[PDB]
Amino acid sequence: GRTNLIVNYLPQNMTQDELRSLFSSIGEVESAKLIRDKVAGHSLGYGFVNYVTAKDAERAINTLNGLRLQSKTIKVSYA
Repeated sequence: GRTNLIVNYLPQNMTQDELRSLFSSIGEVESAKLIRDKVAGHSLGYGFVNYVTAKDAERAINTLNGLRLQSKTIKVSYA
């Protein structure tokens, strides 16, 4: 049933389109949002990805959790 993911510990320089792309490699992404701070607009290094199907969301966690991007290991879990 769950399709909404939170993705933590993204590199500071990863763009919202790159976040979208990484997750679209697994299946159809309904939406992808990179959270930025409202004062200076810098990435806060986390985002939300919502899949069209629950099966794809589960596949995303299984595939992408723990992926090392630049200096850090990302976490992918249910929102």
